[PDB]
Amino acid sequence: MITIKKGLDLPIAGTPSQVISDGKAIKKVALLGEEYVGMRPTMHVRVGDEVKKAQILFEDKKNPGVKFTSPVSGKVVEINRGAKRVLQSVVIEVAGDDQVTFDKFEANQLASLNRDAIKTQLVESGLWTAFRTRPFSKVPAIDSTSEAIFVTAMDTNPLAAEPTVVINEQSEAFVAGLDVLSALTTGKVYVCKKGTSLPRSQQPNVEEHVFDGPHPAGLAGTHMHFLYPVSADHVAWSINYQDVIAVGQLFLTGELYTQRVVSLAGPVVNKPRLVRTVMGASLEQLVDSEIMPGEVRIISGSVLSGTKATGPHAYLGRYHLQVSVLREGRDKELFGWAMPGKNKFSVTRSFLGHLFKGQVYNMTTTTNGSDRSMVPIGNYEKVMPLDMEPTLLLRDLCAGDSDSAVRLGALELDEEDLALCTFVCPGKYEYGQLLRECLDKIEKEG
Amino acid sequence: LKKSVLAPVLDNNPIALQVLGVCSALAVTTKLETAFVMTLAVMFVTALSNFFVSLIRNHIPNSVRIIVQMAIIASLVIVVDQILKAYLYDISKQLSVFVGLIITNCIVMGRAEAFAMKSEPIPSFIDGIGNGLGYGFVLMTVGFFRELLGSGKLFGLEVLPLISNGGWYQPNGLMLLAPSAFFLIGFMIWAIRTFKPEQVEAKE
Amino acid sequence: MSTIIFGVVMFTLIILALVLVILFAKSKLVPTGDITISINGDPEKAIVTQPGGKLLTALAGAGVFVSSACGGGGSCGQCRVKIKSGGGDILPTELDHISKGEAREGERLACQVAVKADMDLELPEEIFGVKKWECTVISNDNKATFIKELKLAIPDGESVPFRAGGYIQIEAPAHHVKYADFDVPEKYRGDWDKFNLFRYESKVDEPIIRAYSMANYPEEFGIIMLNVRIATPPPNNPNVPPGQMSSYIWSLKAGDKCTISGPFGEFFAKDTDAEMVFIGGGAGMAPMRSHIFDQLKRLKSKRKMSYWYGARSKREMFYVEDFDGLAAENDNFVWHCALSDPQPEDNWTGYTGFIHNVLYENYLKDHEAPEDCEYYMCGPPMMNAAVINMLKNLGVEEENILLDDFGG
Amino acid sequence: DSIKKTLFVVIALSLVCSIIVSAAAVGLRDKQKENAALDKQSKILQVAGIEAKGSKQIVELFNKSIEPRLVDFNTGDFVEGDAANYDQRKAAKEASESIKLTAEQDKAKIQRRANVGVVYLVKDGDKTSKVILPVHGNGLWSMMYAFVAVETDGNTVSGLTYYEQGETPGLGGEVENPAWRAQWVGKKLFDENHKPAIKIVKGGAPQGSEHGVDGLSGATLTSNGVQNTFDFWLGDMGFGPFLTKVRDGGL
Amino acid sequence: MEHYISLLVKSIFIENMALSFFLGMCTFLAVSKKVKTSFGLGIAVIVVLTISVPVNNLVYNLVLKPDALVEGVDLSFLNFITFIGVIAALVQILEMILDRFFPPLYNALGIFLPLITVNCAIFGGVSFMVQRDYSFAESVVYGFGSGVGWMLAIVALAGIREKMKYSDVPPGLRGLGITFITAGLMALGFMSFSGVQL
Amino acid sequence: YEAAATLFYTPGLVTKRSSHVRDSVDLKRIMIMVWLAVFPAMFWGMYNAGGQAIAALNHLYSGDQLAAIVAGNWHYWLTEMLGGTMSSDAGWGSKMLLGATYFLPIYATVFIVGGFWEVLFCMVRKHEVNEGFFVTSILFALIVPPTLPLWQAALGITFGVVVAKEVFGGTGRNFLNPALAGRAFLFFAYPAQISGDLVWTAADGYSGATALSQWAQGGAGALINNATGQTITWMDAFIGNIPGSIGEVSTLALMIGAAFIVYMGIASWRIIGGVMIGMILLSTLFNVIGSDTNAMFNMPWHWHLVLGGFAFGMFFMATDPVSASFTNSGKWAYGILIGVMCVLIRVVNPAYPEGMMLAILFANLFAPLFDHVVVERNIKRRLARYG
Ligand SMILES: Cc1cc2nc3c(=O)[nH]c(=O)nc-3n(C[C@H](O)[C@H](O)[C@H](O)COP(=O)(O)OP(=O)(O)OC[C@H]3O[C@@H](n4cnc5c(N)ncnc54)[C@H](O)[C@@H]3O)c2cc1C
Ligand SMILES: Cc1cc2nc3c(=O)[nH]c(=O)nc-3n(C[C@H](O)[C@H](O)[C@H](O)COP(=O)(O)O)c2cc1C
Ligand SMILES: Cc1cc2nc3c(=O)[nH]c(=O)nc-3n(C[C@H](O)[C@H](O)[C@H](O)COP(=O)(O)O)c2cc1C
Ligand SMILES: Cc1cc2nc3c(=O)[nH]c(=O)nc-3n(C[C@H](O)[C@H](O)[C@H](O)CO)c2cc1C
Ligand code: FES
Ligand code: FES
Ligand SMILES: [Ca+2]
Repeated sequence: MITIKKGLDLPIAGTPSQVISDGKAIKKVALLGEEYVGMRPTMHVRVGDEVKKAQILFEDKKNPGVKFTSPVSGKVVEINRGAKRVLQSVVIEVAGDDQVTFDKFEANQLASLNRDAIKTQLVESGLWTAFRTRPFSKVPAIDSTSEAIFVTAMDTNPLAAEPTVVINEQSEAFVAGLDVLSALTTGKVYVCKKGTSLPRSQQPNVEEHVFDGPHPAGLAGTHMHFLYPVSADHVAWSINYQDVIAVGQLFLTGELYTQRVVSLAGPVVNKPRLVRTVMGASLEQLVDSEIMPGEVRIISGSVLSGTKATGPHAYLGRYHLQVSVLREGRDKELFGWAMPGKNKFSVTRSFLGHLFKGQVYNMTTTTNGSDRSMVPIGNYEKVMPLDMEPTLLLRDLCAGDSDSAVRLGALELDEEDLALCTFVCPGKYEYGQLLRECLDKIEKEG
Repeated sequence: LKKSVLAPVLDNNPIALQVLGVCSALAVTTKLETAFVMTLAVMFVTALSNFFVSLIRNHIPNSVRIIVQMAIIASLVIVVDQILKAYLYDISKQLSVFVGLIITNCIVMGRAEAFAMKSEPIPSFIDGIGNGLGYGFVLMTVGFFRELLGSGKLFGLEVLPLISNGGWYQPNGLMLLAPSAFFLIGFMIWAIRTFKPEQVEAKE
Repeated sequence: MSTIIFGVVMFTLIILALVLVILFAKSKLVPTGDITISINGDPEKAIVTQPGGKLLTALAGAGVFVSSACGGGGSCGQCRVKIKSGGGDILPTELDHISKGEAREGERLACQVAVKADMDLELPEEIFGVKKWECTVISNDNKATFIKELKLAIPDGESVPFRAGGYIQIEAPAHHVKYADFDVPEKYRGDWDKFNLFRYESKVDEPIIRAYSMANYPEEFGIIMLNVRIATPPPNNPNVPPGQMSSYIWSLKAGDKCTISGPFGEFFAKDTDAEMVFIGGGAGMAPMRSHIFDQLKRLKSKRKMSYWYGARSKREMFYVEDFDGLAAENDNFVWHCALSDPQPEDNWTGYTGFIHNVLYENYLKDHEAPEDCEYYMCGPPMMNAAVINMLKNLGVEEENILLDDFGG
Repeated sequence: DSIKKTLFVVIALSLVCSIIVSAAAVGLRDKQKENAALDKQSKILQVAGIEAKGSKQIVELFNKSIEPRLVDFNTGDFVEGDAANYDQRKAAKEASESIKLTAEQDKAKIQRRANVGVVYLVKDGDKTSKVILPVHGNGLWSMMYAFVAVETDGNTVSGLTYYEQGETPGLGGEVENPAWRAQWVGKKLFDENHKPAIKIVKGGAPQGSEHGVDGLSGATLTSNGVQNTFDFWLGDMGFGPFLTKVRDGGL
Repeated sequence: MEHYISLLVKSIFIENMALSFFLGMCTFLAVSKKVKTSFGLGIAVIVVLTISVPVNNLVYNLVLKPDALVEGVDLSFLNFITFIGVIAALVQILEMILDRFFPPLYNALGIFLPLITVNCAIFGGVSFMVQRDYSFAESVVYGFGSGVGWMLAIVALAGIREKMKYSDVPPGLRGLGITFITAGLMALGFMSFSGVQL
Repeated sequence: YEAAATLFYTPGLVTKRSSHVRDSVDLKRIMIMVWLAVFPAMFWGMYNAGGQAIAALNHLYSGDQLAAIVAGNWHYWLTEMLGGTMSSDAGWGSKMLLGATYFLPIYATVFIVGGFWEVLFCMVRKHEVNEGFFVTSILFALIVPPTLPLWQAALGITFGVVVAKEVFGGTGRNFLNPALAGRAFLFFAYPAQISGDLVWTAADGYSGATALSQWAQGGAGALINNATGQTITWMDAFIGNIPGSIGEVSTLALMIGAAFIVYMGIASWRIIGGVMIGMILLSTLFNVIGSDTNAMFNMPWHWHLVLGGFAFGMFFMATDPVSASFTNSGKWAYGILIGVMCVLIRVVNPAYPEGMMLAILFANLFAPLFDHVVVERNIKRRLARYG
């Protein structure tokens, strides 16, 4: 329905063959600590303690009431802490199947459940941590209520799992989740999907809008900027579709639903495909026997925006649905920058690669060139379909200004939205951290 | 003794720390002696205006104090212009309007208001002499460079033999234009700030 | 001569015509009326100001001595005043000190406000509220080498209303004090004779005021006790003038009369159920001894206490007869002390070195509830700088650490 | 009271300031006018060639030798008037005392012309040796003025000094260069057909030419300004009839 | 009317006060922090110059020109004080009239008026006008052109210094030095029109 | 040398932060590609200067005076020693060598002095000595007349690098075109050496006006080449046989060089389109109005395109990424402005016979105002919540 013109697709080899196959056994699950932006934990477990599924692990100091639950039952083994004793990951060892049961419901009553009961059930089950507000991408406080729940039912990240295949196996659960969201929203529920067909909710609160085009069309930021512009005085909530499935199954069966479907793909994957696992799964265990020999890098989340998961961070993120493995490169090539490379990709037409339409590249992690001052040759303006001024906004963010950025429109953005901007930067900057610091300052000053 | 005379020379120079009073300094320095005459005029006018204002500060009509200082400064400036026209006609021809610009000059108005209005006449006169010296320093040491590199002359005395007279130096014609004075003042204040680090401004 | 008189009369007529127009503009168009302001909504008293008068000047003339030390220029920022009605033109100077946290209600700066209309104020009751007590000195004994414990009694046996951690202000008139008359016992004569502080002398010609925290918890009625250190010149520049008010306090002897002005305070203790950790050094004993006695004798709190003090030697230590008894009486309170460099005469058998090193090794290194506890810090700045640095290194937020630097 | 006190002090200050400033301004008018006359006299004497130094010497030499007059442009004959205190600039500025030129004839681009003109005769005895004609015309960046010292014959130039111009120094402001000013001696103004013969030759003129003069290197626009100035003020619209009368005699 | 438009264009670009005659730089450099502040002070300067020059031409043609009021007496030595006083009073009256009658218009210009009531730029314009001997309408057009040219200069410099938020100025030159340097380059750029015959 | 490794090699770093994949483009590639696009223009400029020198010499002199001239000046005897010929039948190789003996010293001096200033500043400020200077040096070497004394070029490049680029903080921080600041310092400091008739044709004793100055004096019929007496045709003035500066003589070579960078996305086509449309509109308006004294009023747009420095300016020099406007509408307006200013200065200013550089210096000031206006309108549209 809405056509995005400016945008960039990433032709990186090793697309996942969209056939669900049962993934390898997993024995360690964990919760990351850094990605829950603005959360300082108050611990509730100690090394050696035994917990069950959906049991409380810790709570948030500056966001009271919210409880983060243990994905699987077992025994706590490792509590890693980094510099300044900041929490990194709470490691749970898989053992047994004990859990905690919750109230059940029928399908018909789902559309008329009370907001207070829904909030209490979601918070106690721990699934409430799925919602990310805008601005500031923070988990919503237990009492607030928005006017639009954005259900991201489409994915356009590189090597991303196809949502249609995953949803078509859980149609009843998706219907239940949409009914619950329509009862909770206090307003409208926008579900953004491609041209294909998805299971339908009968409530009149649910609106279906269709986006078409390159990568920036599959993000809550773009959905919101095009359908319900977020401001400092008008907040909206975003939730990925598998969390909707989990909500539906939770309200239908009375127990937490911890399954996941992630796309294990990349340049150095022997056989890319969809695998079935539990959130927080140890990528070290999951990637066994699926990788070619050589130095490699495990990335939770897409190659555009992800976390270098080696060590305490080697665990699948809460808000991530894909695993990308790509080959590391440390070769200093003579005349590499001036070599008219056939295999050197560029959105700019400055290389012979763009002549061969449809080519697939064997990408690496090298950063061509080094850090230099940004010279706006006109690259940011090709990859921002939003009605924002990219060249001015990026200079403003780099200058450290805060109120000017807020006026310019830095509120709608997020960490993952500037991924293309840092991807195309001639100066090889990283804008995610700059935007995060600016948003932190804006939130802290008032 | 006379520490107040040398106090405003560098610590609080009116065009280095303060910004007031550059309209003359921007365009009267095309020659050295015109700037010298302007500096002497500023000294005399500032000193006498501070003297008289501090004399009359007790019975001031505070509602029109600005008008009263402007009246006294006009009475001084018109007399100065008359004397310059009568005895220094050749120099007064070059100055033209800028000798009349002294009436509105920010340094003299600010020193009449801030210090003369609330101070004893002798300190008022001494402070006027001091800031006149501080202003004349930058006038002399901008005019020196401008005249030397625009005509190879000083006070009309020729130093570098010009090409047109069979010498070896060619006059850089940019020094007769304003941007040369702008750049000279900028590099000068950079030198002053790097040799007196205490005046460095913050990033914000 | 004809030109001279003609020019003179035309000059006079011109300036008179100009000034009459200016006066007509400034007298027939501007309100020329007095302005009325209200200090608070509830009281009926209203302060009369002028359209051309500044708010700070008007308050000073009316006698409302709001916080101010410069009168303008943004040097201090103490002139911030709460309002409930006023103009929307916020000056850049006001905005420099007023962030968006205060811009929601739009409070202004007193030295930058001109009352052009009938606005209202919302000043705190204390803005116009303070007290005073002519306190007779009972004793000024020496408990440390460089610290005198002054003891003051409020007349009529009226205990001042204050909270543990407050500070009084003491006024000192112009006087000259030699250091020859100070009473220091033979125990502390070691350092003074070596450094020869007796040859100094103070010189104060104008009244001054300073702040000093109480050393007594409120249930001790009718006693104002402090721990005042000497503000001696540093051993690097002996020619600098010495401490003005500190020389005055040390000069105060038993039986003399002194004046104090009202209980103040901002360095308080939070009302929670979390562990309290007190860390002390130097003359920071006066504030801490107040709270520990407060939570143990007034509130009878059951929470976990711990107090840590650093000292140069065993002759700099005091008050522990109360502290040892407090630890003996109560199980919640456990105290420890450490000396920087001990002397062979003390026969010290205990913790040594800097206090931040001591508290880390013994307690914080093996603690299992890091950050979960509150800390109270007061003393010399370098002790303060080290402790905040390590507490940040152990990962504690700024809300839990609550320090009190004695004027930098 | 307050208002009366303010009025009284303001009036008193106005009176004292007025009297001092008026005395100061009245005292020096004669000296200022003398200085202006001295400047003009020095320029004219340097044009003529009579050496002079110092105010008194300049004054006595000018009063002994030079003798200002007035000339009517239309008929080229002397008129009666205060030749000493004439102001051709303001006379041309006045709408009543100056005609308006047309775009066809205004070669010099001055667009106005005073109705009465001024010259400066040089006299050594009863006779006349030189006649000096003030001329002006538009250059490139500003107005330009000069005196041209014509011999008593009516065709020979004996000097030229550009006493007011604003061209770029070194490149266009070469008009004051003595090596260029001395180039005008011996040259002639009118040909054998009494037509304007002065011509600035681009690229340099042959030495000892009848009516040539070297152009300003890299300054052809200022050269054209000078050429237009002379070609206009030596035509019939300018000093033409007066120079014809000089050639006839009676000077 | 070719003459009025030509004079407007001349007073706008060919004779820009702040970058061809170089006056008013104390305020020019200090106010240049904000684009909006510079625009407001520029509108104040132009609205001042709409009336500062015409009334001065009236006064000069009426009572100050040589032998204008009585034959044989010249009164040209009072021009300095008469000009400064007249401009000051005539802008004070306008400011107070706007404040009393149109507060919405006054808030846009009264912030800068008490500080620029007397300045270098207005006096320079008045003196140059008196030197050039305009008429009443030509004076009005000259003021309305020169003021807008000054406003254009200050607005452009403010925009440049706003764009300077990205530059790494050396510590010694931070602030005043870099302002003077960039004003120099701005004048270098503005030197283009100096030769136009109009 | 050790420092040559930083140029001949890639850094070989790995993505440390979140965005693990980066594009292959970089500042070194951009600047080197621009430095490799003016090569046709410069390789034609050398030959053109050589041909003009040969034509002027063999028109002015003949016989033994040729030997007298070549023995005195150094370029001619250097060419003869290297194996060329000064006769009327000089081959293209000899013409190119004679042009090179003029172009190369200026480039070497500019490079050495500018590199000295760059290295000193970047060593004091401890920054990484970056690229960009390769473009600046070659541009300032290409926009100067052939017979510039070397010290004037050194002073010009010192000004344009220190007072305009380095003092602001280096590449990406400046706001005025550095090469143009240096050229303007030279232009307003020594006008006798960068303007007139004696400078453009690199000969001894040859004075002749160039193509633009002739039209202002005598209309289209005055476009005559004094060296041979043949009228200058549009094909000549477009293929680059005119006597002019050393860089912009050949519009065709400039277009061939600029096509690759424009197609490469390095130079924004919006600026070029704005310049073209502004120049066309102003030329058409002036032509329609017409005049009977200022004959430049009737020069059509197609005659305006190839004359002077318009081609070089618009293609390689107005398209500076760091000084131009940043928003797209700002770029369009900026191109319009420089085109209009160039035509206006060309037509209605008699002192200067060309104004592309002055137009660029003027519009560099007003580009940020354009971007601010556009961004303020965008902010208004955003506060309206519908965008
Ligand atoms: C809320 C609060 C509570 C406080 N509680 C206490 C308390 O309980 N006990 C306590 O001891 N203090 C306390 N203080 C600190 C208080 O400021 C003391 O009065 C302090 O010791 C200053 O002493 P003074 O006024 O005698 O010396 P000051 O005159 O204020 O300063 C003297 C010091 O400055 C140096 N000095 C003086 N003149 C110069 C000069 N021209 N150049 C350089 N150096 C110079 C001297 O060498 C000496 O070190 C408290 C402060 C606050 C704000
Ligand atoms: C800064 C500058 C100032 C100039 N000033 C003048 C000048 O005042 N008078 C003049 O005739 N030419 C001046 N010129 C040169 C002319 O503008 C023009 O370029 C040249 O004279 C035309 O060639 P030609 O005079 O040899 O025919 C100046 C040139 C420049 C660059
Ligand atoms: C980008 C650029 C800008 C130029 N700007 C000017 C200028 O402003 N003034 C000038 O006299 N010559 C300028 N020139 C040089 C002219 O193109 C030319 O050399 C000279 O002006 C005479 O022009 P002509 O040879 O086309 O007749 C510039 C050249 C270039 C390449
Ligand atoms: C397409 C392009 C054109 C450039 N043009 C110029 C130019 O005309 N002058 C210059 O000094 N630098 C030029 N540069 C170099 C650089 O961008 C410029 O100097 C910056 O403003 C940094 O000083 C150019 C660079 C590119 C990529
Ligand atoms: S700016 Fe010139 S005197 Fe104030
Ligand atoms: S009282 Fe200090 S800034 Fe106002
Ligand atoms: Ca004139």
